[PDB]
Amino acid sequence: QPKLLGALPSPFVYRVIWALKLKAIPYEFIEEDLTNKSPLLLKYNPVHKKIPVFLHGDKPVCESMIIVEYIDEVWPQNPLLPKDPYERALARFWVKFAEDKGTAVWRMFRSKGEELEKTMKETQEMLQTVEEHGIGEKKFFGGESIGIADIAFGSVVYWLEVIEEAVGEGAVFEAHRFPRLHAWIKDFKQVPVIKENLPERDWMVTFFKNRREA
Amino acid sequence: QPKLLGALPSPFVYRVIWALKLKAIPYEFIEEDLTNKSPLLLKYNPVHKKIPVFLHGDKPVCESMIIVEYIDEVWPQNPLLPKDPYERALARFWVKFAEDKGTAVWRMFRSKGEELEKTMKETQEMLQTVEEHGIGEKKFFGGESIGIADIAFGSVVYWLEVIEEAVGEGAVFEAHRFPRLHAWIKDFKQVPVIKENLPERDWMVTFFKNRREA
Ligand SMILES: N[C@@H](CCC(=O)N[C@@H](CS)C(=O)NCC(=O)O)C(=O)O
Ligand SMILES: N[C@@H](CCC(=O)N[C@@H](CS)C(=O)NCC(=O)O)C(=O)O
Repeated sequence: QPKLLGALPSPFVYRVIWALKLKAIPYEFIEEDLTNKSPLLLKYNPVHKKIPVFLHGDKPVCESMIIVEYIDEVWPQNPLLPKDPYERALARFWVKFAEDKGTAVWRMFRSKGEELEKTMKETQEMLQTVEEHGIGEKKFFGGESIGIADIAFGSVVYWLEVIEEAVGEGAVFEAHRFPRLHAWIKDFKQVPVIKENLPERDWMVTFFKNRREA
Repeated sequence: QPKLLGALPSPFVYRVIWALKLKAIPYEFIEEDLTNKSPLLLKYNPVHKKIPVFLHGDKPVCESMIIVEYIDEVWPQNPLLPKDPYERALARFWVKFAEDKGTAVWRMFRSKGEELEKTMKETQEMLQTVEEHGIGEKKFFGGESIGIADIAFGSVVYWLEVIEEAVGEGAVFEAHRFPRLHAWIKDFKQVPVIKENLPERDWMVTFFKNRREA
């Protein structure tokens, strides 16, 4: 049975959890303490020593969207990728976008003064971009159903909502400024399997709140 | 006939050129001046407004390794990806690695003091990592033949060799310190189609040299 090494609040782990849950693939979750990384983690992710690590058979697969693509080839049911190659490239483009531009959300969490200033601005340009170019008339990035880009961005934007509250004056992701994006994240959290596997906002705010004060 | 928008010295364009050449796919190269970006570029890459842009039919495909994956699905001859899904994830892992860690090479080019200091150190840890974990006993990342990770890293490391000379005291990518990597880049440049489509080092050194002084 496949193994997922990770830890609860990680956006990168929930990407993998969602893909596993969406495909109703059975797995064992291996709780990892990063201040005390198990020998398993150090053996199977020697390059980055990060989680998630996905252990299928004895082979390890490491970066989270890499794992989602792996999971998707090996377990084709409930496709996270379109069949057309242009649509597939489009889906990958927005995953890549989420990974690169989404780093602003995570710098935000640790930023303070003018540094916090800039990442909030950068976070805002990311959203403006997606809001105008990213999500078409279709309900999800993936069409009528959740795709890899929904996974990738869904973790960026939901964690952003929470990181915002944890920082305080976060006038960043405002629903009336970015209505199409808020409609999309609202629908994404509304999907039964995402709904069932979605960390409760309040708990996370406090968690990242008490984490930021330190 | 497919269109490739780009400009000569760009590592990201040569990724696409190599994939096109390796598959003997015919295309038109559209020279782009980035200080004066054509309306075509602004229309088909509104999100980043960067090159390369690959125009197949009327559809644009934008980030360079995204384009290589597109080219590879649409033109399956001379496969750049393995058939096994684990090997495929492995190949993607090292592409992703090249893209993330390779940014050190490109910060180097613009760095000066302690800033240059750090990126040279970071560049060195990237190489140490690949040198020990990246390339197995097999000749290429892709096995007996060039794969996507060879493409991705091949552009990082060759441009690094050149950027090194352009900066001066670059004691970074030393052949005796990283012999397995030097064997690999040596073999990569030795491949007939890469050899034929490889910017001449001397010209590029000067180009990046005169570019750095400014
Ligand atoms: N898989 C993620 C990276 C995941 C990641 O960065 N995880 C952190 C915590 S969420 C970690 O495991 N270790 C952080 C460290 O030790 O530097 C990706 O797509 O790049
Ligand atoms: N496709 C590349 C990015 C290519 C890129 O950054 N190109 C630069 C020059 S090599 C550009 O077109 N524009 C730079 C700018 O205008 O900011 C990728 O894989 O991210």
